[PDB]
Amino acid sequence: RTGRFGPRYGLKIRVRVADVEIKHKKKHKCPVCGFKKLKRAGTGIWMCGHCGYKIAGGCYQPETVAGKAVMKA
Amino acid sequence: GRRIQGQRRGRGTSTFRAPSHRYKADLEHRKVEDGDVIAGTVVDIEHDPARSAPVAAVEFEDGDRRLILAPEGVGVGDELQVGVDAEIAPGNTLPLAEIPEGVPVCNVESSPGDGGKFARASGVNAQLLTHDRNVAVVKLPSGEMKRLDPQCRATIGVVGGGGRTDKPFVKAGNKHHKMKARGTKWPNVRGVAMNAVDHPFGGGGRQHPGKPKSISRNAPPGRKVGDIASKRTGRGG
Amino acid sequence: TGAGTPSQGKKNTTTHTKCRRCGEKSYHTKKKVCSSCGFGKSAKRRDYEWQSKAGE
RNA sequence: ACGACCGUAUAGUACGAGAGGAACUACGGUUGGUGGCCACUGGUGUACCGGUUGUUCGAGAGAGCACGUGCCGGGUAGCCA
RNA sequence: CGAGUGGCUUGCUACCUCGAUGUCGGUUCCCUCCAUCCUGCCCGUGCAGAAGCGGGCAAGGGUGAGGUUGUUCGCCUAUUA
RNA sequence: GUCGGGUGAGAACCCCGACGGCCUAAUGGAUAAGGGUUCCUCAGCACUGCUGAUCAGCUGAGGGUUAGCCGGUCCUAAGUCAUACCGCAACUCGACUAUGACGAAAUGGGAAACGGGUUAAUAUUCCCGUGCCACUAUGCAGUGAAAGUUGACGCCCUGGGGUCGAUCACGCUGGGCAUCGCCCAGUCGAACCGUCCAACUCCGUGGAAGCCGUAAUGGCAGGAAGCGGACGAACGGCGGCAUAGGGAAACGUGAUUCAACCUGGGGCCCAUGAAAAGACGAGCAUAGUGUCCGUACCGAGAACCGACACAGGUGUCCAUGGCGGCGAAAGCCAAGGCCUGUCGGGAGCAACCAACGUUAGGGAAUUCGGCAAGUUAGUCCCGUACCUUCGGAAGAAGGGAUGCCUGCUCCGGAACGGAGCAGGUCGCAGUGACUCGGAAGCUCGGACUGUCUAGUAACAACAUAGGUGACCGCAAAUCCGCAAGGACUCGUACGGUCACUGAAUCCUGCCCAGUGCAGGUAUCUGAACACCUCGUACAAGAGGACGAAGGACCUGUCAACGGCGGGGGUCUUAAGGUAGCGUAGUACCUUGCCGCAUCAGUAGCGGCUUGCAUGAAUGGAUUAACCAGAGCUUCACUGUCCCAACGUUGGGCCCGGUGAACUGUACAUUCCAGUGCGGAGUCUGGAGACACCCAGGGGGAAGCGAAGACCCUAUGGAGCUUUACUGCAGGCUGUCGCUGAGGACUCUCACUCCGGGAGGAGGACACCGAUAGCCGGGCA
RNA sequence: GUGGAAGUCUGUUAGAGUUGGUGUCCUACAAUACCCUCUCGUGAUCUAUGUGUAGGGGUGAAAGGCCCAUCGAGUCCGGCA
Ligand SMILES: [Cl-]
Ligand SMILES: [Cl-]
Ligand SMILES: [Cl-]
Ligand SMILES: [K+]
Ligand SMILES: [Mg+2]
Ligand SMILES: [Mg+2]
Ligand SMILES: [Mg+2]
Ligand SMILES: [Mg+2]
Ligand SMILES: [Mg+2]
Ligand SMILES: [Mg+2]
Ligand SMILES: [Mg+2]
Ligand SMILES: [Mg+2]
Ligand SMILES: [Mg+2]
Ligand SMILES: [Mg+2]
Ligand SMILES: [Mg+2]
Ligand SMILES: [Mg+2]
Ligand SMILES: [Mg+2]
Ligand SMILES: [Mg+2]
Ligand SMILES: [Mg+2]
Ligand SMILES: [Mg+2]
Ligand SMILES: [Mg+2]
Ligand SMILES: [Mg+2]
Ligand SMILES: [Mg+2]
Ligand SMILES: [Mg+2]
Ligand SMILES: [Mg+2]
Ligand SMILES: [Mg+2]
Ligand SMILES: [Mg+2]
Ligand SMILES: [Mg+2]
Ligand SMILES: [Mg+2]
Ligand SMILES: [Mg+2]
Ligand SMILES: [Mg+2]
Ligand SMILES: [Mg+2]
Ligand SMILES: [Mg+2]
Ligand SMILES: [Mg+2]
Ligand SMILES: [Mg+2]
Ligand SMILES: [Mg+2]
Ligand SMILES: [Mg+2]
Ligand SMILES: [Mg+2]
Ligand SMILES: [Mg+2]
Ligand SMILES: [Mg+2]
Ligand SMILES: [Mg+2]
Ligand SMILES: [Mg+2]
Ligand SMILES: [Mg+2]
Ligand SMILES: [Mg+2]
Ligand SMILES: [Mg+2]
Ligand SMILES: [Mg+2]
Ligand SMILES: [Mg+2]
Ligand SMILES: [Mg+2]
Ligand SMILES: [Mg+2]
Ligand SMILES: [Mg+2]
Ligand SMILES: [Mg+2]
Ligand code: NA
Ligand code: NA
Ligand code: NA
Ligand code: NA
Ligand code: NA
Ligand code: NA
Ligand code: NA
Ligand code: NA
Ligand code: NA
Ligand code: NA
Ligand code: NA
Ligand code: NA
Ligand code: NA
Ligand code: NA
Ligand code: NA
Ligand code: NA
Ligand code: NA
Ligand code: NA
Ligand code: NA
Ligand code: NA
Ligand code: NA
Repeated sequence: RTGRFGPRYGLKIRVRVADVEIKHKKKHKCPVCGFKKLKRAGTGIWMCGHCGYKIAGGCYQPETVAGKAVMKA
Repeated sequence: GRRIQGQRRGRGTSTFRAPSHRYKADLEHRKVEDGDVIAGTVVDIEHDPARSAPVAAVEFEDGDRRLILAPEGVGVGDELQVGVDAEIAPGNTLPLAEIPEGVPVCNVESSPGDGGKFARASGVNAQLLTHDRNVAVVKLPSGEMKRLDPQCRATIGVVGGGGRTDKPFVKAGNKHHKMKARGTKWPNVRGVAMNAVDHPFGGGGRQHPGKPKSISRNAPPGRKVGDIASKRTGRGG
Repeated sequence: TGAGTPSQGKKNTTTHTKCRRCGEKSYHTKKKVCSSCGFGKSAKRRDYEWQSKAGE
């Protein structure tokens, strides 16, 4: 997490960094298969180390509140 | 005095230009004779240097290989379709008319065929509201209601990479690396921090603008700075 | 660093060279234009009236 | 080329109700200044002698370099205070 | 109230320099003035003595160390004849 | 550097030898740029060389650079040019669009060379030997041939393979030393041809429900381990090359750590890390061809730039030579280079100065200020406060240890790797030199790293993330261009432009009267064209009607410019200072008052505070961390001081050689006074004064240096500003022309945009040309 | 325990920078130098080469800084006696 920043940048700044990055680094459930092996490949790029599926997702999350509203509509 | 920074920009010199030669593709909708038959498969997901968002590489039936503005949810292997009869799933492109009202859409054309202009940045999306034989009313991310030719093609879904803005750059260094991938002079020196000769706000024994900051729309370039034709300022009220 | 002597050291670049057209060492090899006869910019030879007193 | 102060005896005296408290003179010392000197103390002393780290001359012996002594210990003369 | 002396302060003047007389404070080093702070010799005293107070002659010598302040000045300490 | 010696008319510095030194990322080796013959040889000294010269990068003459396989050449990069088109009064000018060309010599991509020998000077180029590449021709094979692969790629961490080097063991060859028995050198051998293959990927078998595996992550019934196999690496191993070559000789063998080279795994991105030629894909023999340009040398304290043989500046590669140690550090030493950071001789060598060592007692008394100097120091063990954004503060502070010698233990495969143990033992001192933090507290500022006045300012100034406001739906906002056109933009509001504030934390009050910007507007004001009236056989001109933007007027708006008082228990002018903070880096009075601290404190800190003249994104308060930022206190330390001394090195002084500059109206041995345009060596009066020379520190020549920056003057200049004067771009708006059909409206045909086209949108508007009104320090 | 993040720390590694000495120099070695001291040193880093922007114009993390010893408007020549 934020620990790399030492005592720099202030609370809000780094707290949102850990938060964003903890969610960012969580185990994510693959869309193709059902396994929790999705890892961020780059900015908005996600892949499943299991089946190798490469998906277009949020920047720091595979699914964005809005991406989900799409499915329904 | 000397031209202010806004005036140097116009000249389009190196410092101000965007690293075009480093860009990948001009994401635009394909051209289909008609029929809609046109389909293709997602071969790969690449990062777009010009938009700091993902972009999908697609191989079409007729051999055409082109990059595409990828909406959230598109992966490798997926099959995308483009045309009047395209299915109604995310990633597919078809005129606003064939699109069902109430569905999120991105990369909308202003006039049919222009290849898409509206809603293309990270995680944004338009909202098709009203249909008609004549007009297609779409709400752009700015919140505006845009009356459009129901013929204008658009892509289903929301643009990929949503949430980019949620994380702070944290440090100059990070802005630096981003700015270098854009057509912008950075960092920014405050006018009020300059000399009279260099900016209408420059000069004084202390820093403060000379006159009020709201300037008339008619102001000439060189003088047009600060709050442009502001309809109001501040937060109060 | 001083803009004088200490900045004279880096001057190991070649610019103005012998001009194929007029023979003066003014052919700017980066510009491919002669500062003396205009070779590389003008078919006509470089010449101005201020090169001499107005009445002469 | 000497200026000034403190102390002792004078004296707990003269004076004074008392409290308190002189001097002339003779002495001893301090301070500042002055001129000189180096037995004594002290400083220096890359003269000298020893200790010892690293390295090089194979080891030893004996040495060089480490800013114009590598460092440390002692220090004669002379010059000094 | 009246008469003066000095040329440290301030003010006034605009004589001298604008083809430049390097502006404060300090420091270092030298000479001087006396309207004398100490020291020598004196006078008066509301001079018992001791300690003072005032005044005279007198510039040989001395007149030091520090705390704040760039400070001069001055404020303050402790020594001091 | 010294002693000998050589050459020579002449030798401190030209050459040989010895002795003594200097350089170790350079003072060595290879080179880019740049220079341009400086390279080699002979002959010289009038020039050049900080003295001299027999020397030379000097003078003169000769000579020297050899390539199919090293570069160029070729390809394409940012980008550049030419032609066309278009603009412009016009061009040698100018943007776009086409086409073509140009654009990389160390250091981008790239068909192919190694070893030895040779010259005074070249050398992967010549010679000897061996090898390789491309193209073409002949022949055999092949009919495959274009899909694909490669060229071809970021930053951080990391495993394995592995050569050189270094080191260790042992053998051989040669050398050194001479109490020992050690110490040093060598022990060689390419391109290429052939062959082997770890890693990754994949296949079969197998059949794990908990096993497999890593330095770490990880892997699996979507099939784990194991077993067998396909593909598959080195500038590497192995064989040939090689009774080639090289060596006086021997002409080794194993090992560890392993640069190069090869091959993997992991992690990061609001950052995504060239392209094209070419190569492969796609055999073999023989033969022929492989032209053209570069090639010397320097590459720097004398061959480059800096006027100089300039203490400056100037890119790449050698980062693996030894001891040392964490180390590409110090220090010492090899190889290699050098004694040319090029004037010498002499005096115990004075004063004075530059660098520097040591100073007793005291210990910041010095000073604006501890400026300067000093103290501390490496490693391990213990131990560690306030505060804090919980990260940090922290190496806090403080305490202890530290060498050598003997014999061992533990970790590891092992190191010539690391951690410890017991005993013995020397010194004043064991990180023994070298290397190597002094520590603590309070206050101010800016949050942090970062930026800056090349050449007196590095800061508190700028930047920054973060906060905030503004403009814009893209035929946009903003900006460049005279135009043709263009940047932003291979972009699309999670955008980007234009501004303010400047991390975090707690917060950010009241005011729209003025000014600014914006919106609305009955009425008022508001130009020109067209229209009406008068006038004129026309015209000038006068007037009327209509009325755009704009203004009046009204409203909104202060994280917009800015404001937040006097008086009384409202008045100016809208409001009348809220939270905080406060004698402030803001406080005139001021050394404010009280306290702390000191012998004494215009300082510092805390409290008070009526604030000459604090205060909320002109941001307020506050704040951990950080700081060559400002002030203050303490411990430690000390030649800063009391108060100076002695010493070291280079100068200084004497001698040989070389050899300037500044400055000069004249006269000139002055001193005390006076006088004078009131600041005199020169006048006047006196005093003093024999001439010359050496050294000194600089009193005076209002010393030398600069036609005073201060100040004023000039109907001087320039930059800058604005509600100064006059105008000029630009924006908005009305009108005319392009412009067409049937105070509001439809259409399509020009014209514009979108679409490849069909066609779609828009449409007589817009654009453009002309003109009128308003705004108009953007500019003159 | 492993892992090895960081506009992270020490650091004369290379390299970059330039705080104090107001030292040395100041007719210099130098029209911006020398020495000691000091800062940064995995990044908004440093650097070579190529290449773009030109004078009321550039460029400027802004100092009126910089644009060949030239900058509150470069340099050259002309207007110009
Ligand atoms: Cl951004
Ligand atoms: Cl070459
Ligand atoms: Cl691995
Ligand atoms: K004057
Ligand atoms: Mg595009
Ligand atoms: Mg933002
Ligand atoms: Mg980050
Ligand atoms: Mg850029
Ligand atoms: Mg800024
Ligand atoms: Mg400024
Ligand atoms: Mg202005
Ligand atoms: Mg401000
Ligand atoms: Mg300059
Ligand atoms: Mg020595
Ligand atoms: Mg003078
Ligand atoms: Mg008297
Ligand atoms: Mg006297
Ligand atoms: Mg020669
Ligand atoms: Mg000769
Ligand atoms: Mg080319
Ligand atoms: Mg190359
Ligand atoms: Mg040679
Ligand atoms: Mg050569
Ligand atoms: Mg020389
Ligand atoms: Mg002492
Ligand atoms: Mg003091
Ligand atoms: Mg004092
Ligand atoms: Mg110091
Ligand atoms: Mg073991
Ligand atoms: Mg030490
Ligand atoms: Mg203060
Ligand atoms: Mg700062
Ligand atoms: Mg400066
Ligand atoms: Mg600084
Ligand atoms: Mg400075
Ligand atoms: Mg901001
Ligand atoms: Mg912002
Ligand atoms: Mg700031
Ligand atoms: Mg106070
Ligand atoms: Mg406010
Ligand atoms: Mg402000
Ligand atoms: Mg006379
Ligand atoms: Mg003058
Ligand atoms: Mg002036
Ligand atoms: Mg003027
Ligand atoms: Mg078009
Ligand atoms: Mg003006
Ligand atoms: Mg760092
Ligand atoms: Mg550092
Ligand atoms: Mg460049
Ligand atoms: Mg200024
Ligand atoms: Na201003
Ligand atoms: Na008088
Ligand atoms: Na004068
Ligand atoms: Na003075
Ligand atoms: Na006296
Ligand atoms: Na005082
Ligand atoms: Na010589
Ligand atoms: Na091989
Ligand atoms: Na070593
Ligand atoms: Na840094
Ligand atoms: Na107002
Ligand atoms: Na207003
Ligand atoms: Na205020
Ligand atoms: Na800094
Ligand atoms: Na000393
Ligand atoms: Na003098
Ligand atoms: Na000016
Ligand atoms: Na852990
Ligand atoms: Na320095
Ligand atoms: Na100009
Ligand atoms: Na002229």
